[PDB]
Amino acid sequence: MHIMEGYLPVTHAIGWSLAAAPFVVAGALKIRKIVAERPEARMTLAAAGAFAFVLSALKIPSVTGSCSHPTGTGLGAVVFGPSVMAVLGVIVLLFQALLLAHGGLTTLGANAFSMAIVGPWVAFGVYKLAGKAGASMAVAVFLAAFLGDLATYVTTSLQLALAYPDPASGFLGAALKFGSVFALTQIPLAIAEGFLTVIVVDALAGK
Amino acid sequence: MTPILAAEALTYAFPGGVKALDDLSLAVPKGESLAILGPNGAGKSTLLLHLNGTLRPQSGRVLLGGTATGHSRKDLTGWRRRVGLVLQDADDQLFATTVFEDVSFGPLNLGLSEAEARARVEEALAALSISDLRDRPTHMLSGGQKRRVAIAGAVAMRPEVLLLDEPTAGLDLAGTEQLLTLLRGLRAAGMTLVFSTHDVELAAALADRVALFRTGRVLAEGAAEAVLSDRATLAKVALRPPLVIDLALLARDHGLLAPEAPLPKTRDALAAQMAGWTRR
Amino acid sequence: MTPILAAEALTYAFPGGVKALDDLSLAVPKGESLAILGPNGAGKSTLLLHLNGTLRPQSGRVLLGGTATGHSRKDLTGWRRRVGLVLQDADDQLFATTVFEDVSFGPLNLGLSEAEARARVEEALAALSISDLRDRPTHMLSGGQKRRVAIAGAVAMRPEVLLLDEPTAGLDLAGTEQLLTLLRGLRAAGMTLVFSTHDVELAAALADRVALFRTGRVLAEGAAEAVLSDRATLAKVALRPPLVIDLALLARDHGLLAPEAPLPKTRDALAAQMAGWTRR
Amino acid sequence: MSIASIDRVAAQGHWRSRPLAEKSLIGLGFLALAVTVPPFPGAVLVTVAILAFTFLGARVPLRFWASVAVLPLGFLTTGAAVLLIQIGPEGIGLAPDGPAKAAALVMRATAATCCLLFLATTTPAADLLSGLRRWRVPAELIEIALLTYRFVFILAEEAAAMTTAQRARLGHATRRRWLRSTAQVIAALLPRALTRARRLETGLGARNWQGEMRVLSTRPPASARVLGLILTLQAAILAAGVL
Repeated sequence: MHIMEGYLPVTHAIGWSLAAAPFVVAGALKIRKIVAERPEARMTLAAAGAFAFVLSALKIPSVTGSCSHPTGTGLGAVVFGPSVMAVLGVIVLLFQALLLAHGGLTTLGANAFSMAIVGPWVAFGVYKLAGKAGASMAVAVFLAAFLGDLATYVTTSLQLALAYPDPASGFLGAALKFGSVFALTQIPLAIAEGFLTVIVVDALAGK
Repeated sequence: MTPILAAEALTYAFPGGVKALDDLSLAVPKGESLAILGPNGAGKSTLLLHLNGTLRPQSGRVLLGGTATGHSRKDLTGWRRRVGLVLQDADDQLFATTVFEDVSFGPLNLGLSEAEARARVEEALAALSISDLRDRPTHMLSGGQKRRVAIAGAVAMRPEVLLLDEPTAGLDLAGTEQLLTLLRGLRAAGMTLVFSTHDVELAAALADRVALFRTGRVLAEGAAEAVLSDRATLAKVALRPPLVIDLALLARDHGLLAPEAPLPKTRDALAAQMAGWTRR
Repeated sequence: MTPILAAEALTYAFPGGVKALDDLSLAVPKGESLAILGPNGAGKSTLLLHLNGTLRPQSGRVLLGGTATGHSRKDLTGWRRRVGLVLQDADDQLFATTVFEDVSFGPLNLGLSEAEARARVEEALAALSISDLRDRPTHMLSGGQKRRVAIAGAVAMRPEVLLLDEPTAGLDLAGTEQLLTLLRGLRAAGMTLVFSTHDVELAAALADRVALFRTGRVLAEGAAEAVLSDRATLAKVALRPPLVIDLALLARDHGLLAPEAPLPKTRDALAAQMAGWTRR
Repeated sequence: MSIASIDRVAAQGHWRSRPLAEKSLIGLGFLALAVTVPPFPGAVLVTVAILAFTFLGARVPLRFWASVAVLPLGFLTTGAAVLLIQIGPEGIGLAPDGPAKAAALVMRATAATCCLLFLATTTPAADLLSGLRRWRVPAELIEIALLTYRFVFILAEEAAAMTTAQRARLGHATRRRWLRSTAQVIAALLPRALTRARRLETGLGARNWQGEMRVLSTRPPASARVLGLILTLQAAILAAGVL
């Protein structure tokens, strides 16, 4: 999933932190706006982030023969639409680093960019496009979670490629390399996550 | 081999450290109700999680028909089919918007068709006298009825043994008396209940057998009247006897009761024998 | 002596429609313990939420010191400075992260300085014997320890009145006795305690005065002695006397205990009367 | 459960009370080194440095540390081998400086992962979030962060108890049932989190204001003395490794 700690050199690490910062500051500012208007949004924002974290820690069987934890990219994006996500994404990532060993602090930045930012941005575009093109709620949500996921895995695989261009083939070469090897685990993940988040939105509407 | 459920030499430490269960043995006779009495932090809830395969011990085993249970999924299915679990907080158990939907979960999971399952649900709601709640969204139910929907979901799978974790927690008197009614009703239909608690008066009102718990160990075990009359052993887990039983035992020493006589345990039985008492 | 706290004609209905509080009047004399006794769903908790300014009623008023309370943010501060509230589920008022930090919260919200806040926290932790817990993370606390952290949190502001919603809920005997000791201590330093419970045993141990509550109404009110023996009036709020007095009144029905005298209140006094019984 | 694992070690640990600024310059200082200093002399210095403090300084249970220090190993061997393999014109073979770059990635990465593991096992996340106070990060963003961390453990146990219930019935029999079972827990968790937030709103009101959540810690200040000591042991290692 995430790029582990110190897997990325300082120049790329800072670079991604700079590239994520404008979006992160955007969402930070929206939050401070709603919090002044509605002080209790402290609580409800903290609930939304803690929810995002605990589900990312739950147990999901894959399509393939692995075992995985959902990556609530699509869900958060469809339930807590995206600016806010860029901000709680940073928070969820931090705790995944400090609580589960999953993240990375120097790579938080690289990770912030893809899962938080990019992950939500594709999921949300895809949510609204499918809907307006006639997709039912269940199918829209499935394309949101599946393509959102797929996108973080593409972003991650490029960032690695940018960092480790292969000697023979160039960035293109490493992109194909990181991409094909992480496909073994992630596309079954992206599909199962798709199945998963559909059943949630369904249940949620029911409630 | 007569016990329907048994724990033997159960040892469990969370992968933290303390022994939640410490060389524990406990036996449940078929058709009887077993109170596992003991103070808070004695690992009672941890014991219930072993009795349905939720947790595996590090050492020891759980026996069902007199036969040891396994941990294959084929075994765990047959294990949980026979031993159902009711958590303390109903909000940890219900997920469906609709009541019928939630009580359906168990039976559908077994492999029942839909008519058979619907039938099960109808039997389950009946047994908890909430058949009228059948189509209410679960979230707008009072605490008590949420508690009945939770049990309904468990009895719908028709287990041989029903485990109830702190079943009266939060209930007032009427609620405790009503819950008790449905519990006896379940047992009168042949089920085995095990409830854990730390209320000795609840133990007096509902238990056939009582097992005293202290720090993951059974301190005493037997007929409720035997255990709940042991003023000294109850004392060692920071408890006292149930006042009816305590007084009923003083009546037996002072001779107001017969040597033969069982021993009342309830206001009903206490008062009935106060009808043959006569000074003052 | 004007009541230190009072309800006059309180009426409150949820935006559903039903009335939670129904033309309610209640006075709290300074320094005494007042139990609000009654079954689940009588709106006892709703009443507590008025008495600290959390809820505004449709009709009636809450009187502080003899003065009608207002709703300026300045007014509401002194209302909370002077009337503290402890909810049933301590987790609904700990946002915490550590015990010291959580208890610091109140003082800081009263416009107090850090040095004053830090001193208030020490007094509070001391008064509830959780000073060693000063740095325990709040999620890693027992249920009982969480209720003691929540009270420490309220008493760090120095209220005249402490409102406690179902304060013994979930506690074992030992836990109940410790809390009783600590509560009695607070009453001893001149603090006024008002608590709601469906447990007549809590009222028996801690209350000077008792108010019977049903369906948004105070049905009766008087000295703890008077109310807790009123088998007849307790019957109408679906309660029974504390178990000792009830069995003692069970002895009285069958004539074993003379009437117009000496109801046993402690258990040992009740045993003492068994010596006169003989048999028939 | 597994959520609270690392969190209790840093809660119950020998260095729990040591000043945040000292711990966090060890962790974030060496961490900064591990990513900047060239691997061989550089990363090895840090690794033994931080492994000292994790065992010389705090005394983190090593069996525990092992359990936490492994998962990275798995994601890691993968990268190493990808660095080792080359792709292009003729196709797929062995890269020139494969073992050179694979070894360098493994070294830089395990060193950084030891720094991170230092913070996580000696200093609680909440304390670190607080440490964001002296950076410029706004108070409401820290507050949301602290309260999230608090909501995590309440929700984690609710998630746990909910997965038990599902299991108690037969929610985990077939893989099909299992995926859907986890899904129902998720969807039922969210209303529980939101009602938790509303209820807290009421509860915090009993003590004056809900929002704006200022709390007093009991963290000790350390010493410009050992921070003097730490600050260029990290410039000691810094250049002995850049040569």
